[PDB]
Amino acid sequence: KMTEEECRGYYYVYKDGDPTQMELRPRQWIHNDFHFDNVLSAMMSLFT
Amino acid sequence: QPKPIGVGIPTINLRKRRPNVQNPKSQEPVTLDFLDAELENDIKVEIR
Amino acid sequence: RIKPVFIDDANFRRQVSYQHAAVHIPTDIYEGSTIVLNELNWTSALDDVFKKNREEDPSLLWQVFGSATGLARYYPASPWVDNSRTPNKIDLYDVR
Amino acid sequence: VFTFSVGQHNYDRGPIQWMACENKGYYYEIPSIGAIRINTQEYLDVLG
Amino acid sequence: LPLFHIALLVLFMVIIYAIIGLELFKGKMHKTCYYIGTDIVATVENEK
Repeated sequence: KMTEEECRGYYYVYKDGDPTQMELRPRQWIHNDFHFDNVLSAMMSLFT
Repeated sequence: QPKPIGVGIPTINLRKRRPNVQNPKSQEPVTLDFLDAELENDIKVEIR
Repeated sequence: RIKPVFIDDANFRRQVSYQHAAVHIPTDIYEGSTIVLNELNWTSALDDVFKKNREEDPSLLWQVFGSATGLARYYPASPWVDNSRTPNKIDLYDVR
Repeated sequence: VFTFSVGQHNYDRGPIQWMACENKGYYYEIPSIGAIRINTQEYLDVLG
Repeated sequence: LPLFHIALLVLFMVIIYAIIGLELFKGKMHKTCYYIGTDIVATVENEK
């Protein structure tokens, strides 16, 4: 899913890549921990 | 009969199965040929 | 959503509501995206024909419209045999 | 000729798309086990 | 060249610590809880 409008509902997670062992997990548009939105966050990321 | 028709000897490996992952089920139809629900003659193939 | 009355019946050994038509949407499809909100809006005119078909021949079983977007709509309404996570199993069903 | 490009890689998906486009076919991309159910069932929309 | 004694000291220290660890922890890290009647190591999502 390539947009925040599409990233809703639930999706399947396959354990060990085994297509016969799946679970349900709700998808969510997650913003990365260290980002570059502003010069403060960018300075934090460049510091790390 | 309401059971699904089988194919080959069944073999399942328990040692590689997580407990709660819901390994899926089948969608095959119940396709039981006519000459497999009775005893086959050389006359019944003619009738068929 | 609608809350049904769900009388019990024969010819379906389960609970059935002849007043509207149920809807089943694959688990990994969002119920509220724009592509499915229209298939839910224009198929709302099938319930009249469902009811008329059953009123004519009272011995009809499921009547179903399965659209090309996963959205299935059947009549008479009945709770799906497999909820998403209310049992311990999930529902891998897809009309297509 | 329906052409499926499976997995994630850095190869050239040009000629495969061309084979799909020319022979009244279609080009599908399958990069994960998740996108297998909805990609191996859409060729019917072309046979209709 | 002038780093020769430092190199020898680092080698001797690595050797001493390898022998110490070989004595103390020889064969401890060989158990992990699988699933009961299964050969699938049981970990939470992000655990190793």
